[PDB]
Amino acid sequence: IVACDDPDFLTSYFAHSRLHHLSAWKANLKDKFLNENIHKYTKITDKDTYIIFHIDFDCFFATVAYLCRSSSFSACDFKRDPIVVCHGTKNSDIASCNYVARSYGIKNGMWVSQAEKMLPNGIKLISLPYTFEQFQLKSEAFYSTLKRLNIFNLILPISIDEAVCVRIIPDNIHNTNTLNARLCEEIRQEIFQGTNGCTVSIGCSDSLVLARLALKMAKPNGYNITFKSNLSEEFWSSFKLDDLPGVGHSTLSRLESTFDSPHSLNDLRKRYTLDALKASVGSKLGMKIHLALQGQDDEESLKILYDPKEVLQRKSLSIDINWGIRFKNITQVDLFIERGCQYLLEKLNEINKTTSQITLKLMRRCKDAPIEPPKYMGMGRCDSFSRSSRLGIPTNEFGIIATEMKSLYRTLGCPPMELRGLALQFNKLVDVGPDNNQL
DNA sequence: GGGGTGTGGTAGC
DNA sequence: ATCGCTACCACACCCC
Ligand SMILES: [Mg+2]
Ligand SMILES: [N+]
Repeated sequence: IVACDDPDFLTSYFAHSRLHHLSAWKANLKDKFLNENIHKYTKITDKDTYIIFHIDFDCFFATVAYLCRSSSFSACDFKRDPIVVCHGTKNSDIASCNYVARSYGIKNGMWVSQAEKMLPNGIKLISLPYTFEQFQLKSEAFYSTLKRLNIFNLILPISIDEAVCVRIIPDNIHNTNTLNARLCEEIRQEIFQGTNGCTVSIGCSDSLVLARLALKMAKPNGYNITFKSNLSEEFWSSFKLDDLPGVGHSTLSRLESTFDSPHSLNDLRKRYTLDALKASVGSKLGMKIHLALQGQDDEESLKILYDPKEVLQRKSLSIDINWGIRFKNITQVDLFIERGCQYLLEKLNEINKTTSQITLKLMRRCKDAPIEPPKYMGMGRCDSFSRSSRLGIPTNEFGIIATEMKSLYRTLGCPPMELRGLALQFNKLVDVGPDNNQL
């Protein structure tokens, strides 16, 4: 065990945090896309009629953790047993579960304790450990396979296990469902072979949003082709409201109240007016949902096809540590902030940039919340606080940045013992050019 | 028209 | 035990 005041805490937490892995993996995939395309210009123009293939592993962590399980899980059966991937036993997140487990109602993000309560007596939950390096290896096979197929004009990384693949269709070619289904089965089989046993599902359509919905329809271990001209009540009746891209629990609640608790996209589709939509959830999100309910992408979503080099360019840099934060005095808080800045400046130097504005955010124990929350080392119920500084001259100097960060902390007046989480951000990044002569 | 701030929601497993 | 990250958009509200 390494406590938050140990010099090794950042390294050990990040080594264990699957959420840190997700964001870090997505950041390298973006960087890699940019480097592989420094001189290629493989982007989508208005001249292009395109097909979107949205590809995603099925229960990625659970699958890979199963396939690479240790000897003590040899007789474990991925098709018959309910499997979760998780660190602990009680208030530990279920990062991923297999479709057996989901058939009992278990869902990603549940705590293990919760999921156990849903099995019938005699059914035992299998808990596999994370296999992070293997998660990465299987992801590499994924993207390598996607490129080797030579069937896509643009391959966009969404995550470690997810990509949006664009195929341009010449006007002198008449695309058919049968060609599409066959591409889908090629991709599925090749990736199965290439990952030594992982399965992906695929949504295939003439919009991002439709391909996203098709993909959830395809799961598990299948594919679905639904083009705009195929839309139907049966399609929209298949989806819950937060199946819409951009609709999370909070948008959901607003939508449910405004619209009499729709229970499907078909329900919502028949009940809404764009203007009451905008009123309920906001103008831009409201227009995005309205567009989506026609199978259509909005302008914001289209940018990634039109100028992917720009969309995928990293614009800010930060760390968030809201677990294991237990400091007894301000000297230990200041040292942790210094370690944090050191870590960020390393990342910032890899990408050869400076920062001109930084932010510190913190979580503070709510006055009525227990000192030790239900989740071991959790942040629990907190109030958040944030404050930022413009630096003026962009910099990568530890002295300037760490000093300002610590000052930003003092500004927020959170007693060390009340502190439960910290975020350190470089919000505005500045390129470093060969000319550094300034007076 | 331009700018700024802090806060909040979402996405991946 | 247990590892509740991180980038980005949007918004509400403030200024000249
Ligand atoms: Mg959603
Ligand atoms: N999963």
